[PDB]
Amino acid sequence: LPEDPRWELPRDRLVLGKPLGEGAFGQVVLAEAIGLDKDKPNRVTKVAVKMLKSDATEKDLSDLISEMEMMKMIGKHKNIINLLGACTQDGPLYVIVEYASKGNLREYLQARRPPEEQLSSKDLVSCAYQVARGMEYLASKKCIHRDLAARNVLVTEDNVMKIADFGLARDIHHIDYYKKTTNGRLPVKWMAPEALFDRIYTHQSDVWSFGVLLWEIFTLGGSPYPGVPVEELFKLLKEGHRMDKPSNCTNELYMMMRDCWHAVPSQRPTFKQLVEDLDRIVALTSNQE
Ligand SMILES: CCN1CCN(c2ccc(C(=O)Nc3[nH]nc4cc(-c5cccc(OC)c5)ccc34)cc2)CC1
Repeated sequence: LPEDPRWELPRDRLVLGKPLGEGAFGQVVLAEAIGLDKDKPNRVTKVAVKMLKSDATEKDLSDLISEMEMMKMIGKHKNIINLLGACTQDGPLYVIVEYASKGNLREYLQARRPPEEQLSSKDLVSCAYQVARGMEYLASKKCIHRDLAARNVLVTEDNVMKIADFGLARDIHHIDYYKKTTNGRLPVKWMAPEALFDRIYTHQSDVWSFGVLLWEIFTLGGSPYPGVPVEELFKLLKEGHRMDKPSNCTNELYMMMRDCWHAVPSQRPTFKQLVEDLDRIVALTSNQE
């Protein structure tokens, strides 16, 4: 691998630890990095580190490299998982990124269902706002996520939402529609119809996904279309079926979901608009329940 002084960290500055993400994101571990920022060489920073597996092919390597290079191009934002460094010389590839100590957004929501303090209505809307901001940023940098979902949003120690796994151009025609997530759910249930049927991925189809994620948030981690298999989902979408309004969700926010699921992609809102709408809604939403 060619060295890149912008990002290189000597690998003896890294203390490796336990796995993260239950394999969903490949081999990612928690680590401690000494002197990440060279201004404070004596501080340690908890970071996430992604690396190849033992039984890994040549393209597994090129993919990890592409992922890293992509993250370099995209630049930094508060509501995405940022690149922090790399170990590329004299050993196996390490990609060093921000650590989100509270796991993914689906888990985090579920753990705060009534029987871990319950979330206020304002908290929930604020969660939506942060995810829209990260996506607004990524879209502005010409990045299409293709798998936006609460499982790919990570939460920091300070309850900041970060979009994860935006760096890989995953093998588009090559996707297993029947393959389930780590949780046992079907990723097709987040996909816009034109992405699912015509394999056309855009910022507009990411917005569809965001509507489903919105529905995840206000159901506190609910599973979309529970019990519905792939073939039946296809039929549902061909018919123009839409998920019902969650309880404890305003008509305004349900209308937002429905707009994100506009049958005509050009008519869906942009992440720019969603951020603006969500920003106003936050300021009017009570945190007293
Ligand atoms: C109450 C019980 N809780 C306790 C906390 N716990 C968890 C669970 C999971 C995490 C976690 O995965 N954190 C992560 N932070 N940053 C992360 C980056 C990637 C990542 C992804 C793609 C590409 C990449 O590099 C190129 C990296 C992955 C995972 C990451 C933390 C706490 C759950 C249960």
